[PDB]
Amino acid sequence: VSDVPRDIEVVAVTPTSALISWDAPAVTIRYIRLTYGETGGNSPVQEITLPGSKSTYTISGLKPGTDYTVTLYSVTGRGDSPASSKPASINFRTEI
Amino acid sequence: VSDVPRDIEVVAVTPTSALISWDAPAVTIRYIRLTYGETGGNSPVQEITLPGSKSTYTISGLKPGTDYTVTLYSVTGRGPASSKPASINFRTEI
Repeated sequence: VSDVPRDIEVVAVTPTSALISWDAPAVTIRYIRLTYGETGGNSPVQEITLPGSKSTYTISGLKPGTDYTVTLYSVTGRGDSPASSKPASINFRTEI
Repeated sequence: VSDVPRDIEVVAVTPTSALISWDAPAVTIRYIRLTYGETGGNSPVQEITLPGSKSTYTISGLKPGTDYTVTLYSVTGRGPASSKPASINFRTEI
């Protein structure tokens, strides 16, 4: 059960960015769906689809001293409505 | 579920410490059990029990440029019941 990206980690952080990392699950994935936004912020979450082979991503264009939630989904299916894993997320704050 | 600590966060990190934060669950709890250790490792894993009302904790005495895992779970009741754990991984600065 559950083959979401594994060990999501906040590797490093700056006032405007964050290096996030993870290990791909056991099942083959077509791509990683990554979303992020201010924690508890009633504003549109930024989403980014990455090559399933990626194990890192640097989020940029963020506000300093801000709390953000990053969420990853493994997309294993094909089509415009592909099969997806349950969500996996972590929170962090950018430097001031 | 409703007993699990909310939005566990790595607020700030240094070469040997990390400020961890989270929101208290909506339900009444007695303690917060926080365990941390090097991610994937044979190094000892230390556990601390915190008052259920504490919402932050600073882990110190860590090694620079190292991957650590922190798991949190709440304890409710007398003598008790535990929530499923929640965790996050971070790396200390180099």
